[PDB]
Amino acid sequence: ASVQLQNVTKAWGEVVVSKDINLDIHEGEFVVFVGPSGCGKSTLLRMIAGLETITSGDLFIGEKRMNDTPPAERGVGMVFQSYALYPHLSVAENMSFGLKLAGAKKEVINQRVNQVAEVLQLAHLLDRKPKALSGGQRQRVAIGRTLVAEPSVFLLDEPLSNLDAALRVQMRIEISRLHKRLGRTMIYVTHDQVEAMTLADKIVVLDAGRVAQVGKPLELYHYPADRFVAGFIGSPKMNFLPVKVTATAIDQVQVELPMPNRQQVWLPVESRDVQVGANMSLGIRPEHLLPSDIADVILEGEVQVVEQLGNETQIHIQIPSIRQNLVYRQNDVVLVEEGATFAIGLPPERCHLFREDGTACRRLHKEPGVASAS
Amino acid sequence: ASVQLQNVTKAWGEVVVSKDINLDIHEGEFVVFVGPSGCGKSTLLRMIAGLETITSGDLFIGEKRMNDTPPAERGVGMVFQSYALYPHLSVAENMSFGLKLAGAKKEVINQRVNQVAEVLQLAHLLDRKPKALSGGQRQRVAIGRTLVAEPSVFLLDEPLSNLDAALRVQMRIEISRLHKRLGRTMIYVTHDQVEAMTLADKIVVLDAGRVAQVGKPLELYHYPADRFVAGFIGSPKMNFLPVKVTATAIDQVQVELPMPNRQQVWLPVESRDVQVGANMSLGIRPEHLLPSDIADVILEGEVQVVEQLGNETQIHIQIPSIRQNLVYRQNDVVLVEEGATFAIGLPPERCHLFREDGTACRRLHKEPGVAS
Ligand SMILES: Nc1ncnc2c1ncn2[C@@H]1O[C@H](COP(=O)(O)OP(=O)(O)O)[C@@H](O)[C@H]1O
Ligand SMILES: Nc1ncnc2c1ncn2[C@@H]1O[C@H](COP(=O)(O)OP(=O)(O)O)[C@@H](O)[C@H]1O
Ligand SMILES: [Mg+2]
Ligand SMILES: [Mg+2]
Repeated sequence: ASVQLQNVTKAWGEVVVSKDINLDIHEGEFVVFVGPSGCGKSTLLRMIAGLETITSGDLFIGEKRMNDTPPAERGVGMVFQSYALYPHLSVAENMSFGLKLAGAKKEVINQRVNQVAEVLQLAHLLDRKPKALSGGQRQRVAIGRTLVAEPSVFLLDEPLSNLDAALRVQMRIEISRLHKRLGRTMIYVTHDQVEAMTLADKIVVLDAGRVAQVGKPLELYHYPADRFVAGFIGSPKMNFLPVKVTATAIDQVQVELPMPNRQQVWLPVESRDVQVGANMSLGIRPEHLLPSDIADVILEGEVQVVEQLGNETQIHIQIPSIRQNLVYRQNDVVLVEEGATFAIGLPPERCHLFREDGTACRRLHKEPGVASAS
Repeated sequence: ASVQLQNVTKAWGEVVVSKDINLDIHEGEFVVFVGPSGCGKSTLLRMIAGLETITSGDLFIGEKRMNDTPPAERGVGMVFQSYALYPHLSVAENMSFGLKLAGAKKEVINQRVNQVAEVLQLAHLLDRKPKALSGGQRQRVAIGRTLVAEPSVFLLDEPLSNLDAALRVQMRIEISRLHKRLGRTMIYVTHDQVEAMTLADKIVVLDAGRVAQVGKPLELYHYPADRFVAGFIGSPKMNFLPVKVTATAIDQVQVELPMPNRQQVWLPVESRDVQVGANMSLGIRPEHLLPSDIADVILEGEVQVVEQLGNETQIHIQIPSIRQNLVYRQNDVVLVEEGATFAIGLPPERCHLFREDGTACRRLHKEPGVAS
């Protein structure tokens, strides 16, 4: 139902957990806050819910400033970690609970419970106390509540945390579908980049309380704004090679690889604030390294680890030119033994470049799936 | 240090949490017990550790029957999501909860601790306290303490459960390396098939207390013994199409697709206990469906969902021929909009076939990475 944060800031004493954050969440939008451990995801949700105060800035749900408004009068529903049910209430009861304080026709009440039930996989245990173990089921009960009561805005704090990988996976699809049906605004929080990529219309990456970047999944993936975002989004982390810039041009930067071979390569990157001799970080995703049959900039090394996963093979390589190890991903099964000498290709159009301050030199290579000029 | 379970069974009253389980774990082997929620993973570890009794069958650690043996005299060390150290802190000081309290000399406690230091990536922090945050390394010292214990076998129950996805990922690599250095026996337990695939030399899949199957990751992946294993191993679940067998032969079975087109396809599968007219389940992994440029058995439908993940694209399709939706995985970015009509190819050599009882008709197509 439209949520806006304007220069919102949170301070506990003299520390700042949330620094001047500006976010514009539109109606029906599914937004995900992503970031490491204590980057401040929960604090944000809490400030939006009113379970925490906004030391500065304005919060705006719908069209009204909610800063000073009781949590129950904001039009938000929330679910988190390992939510606790009302022990005396049954699953069905612990599910129609919130939709009840909101006053609702039993027809609706039941309609929703049963719907949400046969989705979160619970219809068979509506009649039963929260001592339905499994915790993974109680958590599902916790979520259903918020789902059955359809708050104008959903605030879910790591809802899938207590589930098995298999369940966690099905739940995502379920939450996605759920979002397609009812088109309400939802702010979701995880520490798992995959959930983000999978659920969001818009992702907001948090780093130590600051907003590192905001944008569509593919935007964050093809064009991370800085090293932090670049190493946070991407199942197996992006590779980073320390390089030295040896030349610049318009819409093009040349750097030399740490290889005692010091091969120089031109990268179709921004070239803005970048001077010759500067030390930078070259970034290349494991999926984007090439088989090697494709010459032009080759890296050869010793296999340290080989992960056969059936659908793909992840190979860890030790490139003589400074340890690092380089992680490579090739599709399907690849037969290589540890200790073997493996080579791969470095594709310029696919590289990222970060200045010492960690900021990125905007990539000029057009990537599919992202609105681009031309 | 070699662990063997022979017809081990556990019963709580009249229920059976562990049913006649037979496992042969070799020296230095890294074994993972995988299964859903309460499939019985913890009970198994506990029986091996001696924190639970074996209602029947024999347990054998090394060469001796441990059934009736106190937990502390079995040569096992057990770790479970609960890393704790000492308030007096200090890496070197820690890692010796046992060594110091029992003399063991002052030259020995140093060699063990120093042998799990740089020999674990922790020598440059041996004299460092957990006051230097280090979260993932503080996991390595907790482990290190268990290690310096020199246990014959190593137990671990969902150790990565309390970590962020990012940490969870690095920890796996760490635990793998750790296993490469010291080559002790380790029995690991998860509910996450990915951790299994990534860590194990041998995986044992548990279903409601029974052992659904034992084998190398690729064995379980290319050749699941039954529908359960087939739908448990594989990031996005394997597709299942209800089919009707229309003909058999030696090392070959023909079935007809539920398509009102009822296209018939021969599958290089076992063909053992399988009669014409029988209803079966055709299994095909999302990664194994083909682009379509490759004709021969094509399925066309309406896109329901499209997941752009940067490294790959997962497309959910509605095939007219009976709902089901079919999940497809193509590498890199694929530009398709929901509602679009997309087609894919069905590769026979890659299909699985399950009898009504859920058992699999052994695939005959040779797959890479699996002996035989
Ligand atoms: N009431 C509080 N008082 C002091 N510090 C707090 C409080 N609540 C959270 N913090 C701190 O702010 C950070 C962010 O916590 P949140 O719990 O916001 O993090 P995340 O959801 O990203 O893990 C943590 O480092 C935490 O110690
Ligand atoms: N002390 C106990 N008393 C009765 N049943 C138990 C006990 N411990 C475990 N169980 C049963 O065994 C099953 C498996 O639990 P474990 O705790 O073995 O499972 P997992 O680690 O796979 O979640 C549960 O479904 C539960 O019913
Ligand atoms: Mg939190
Ligand atoms: Mg357990």
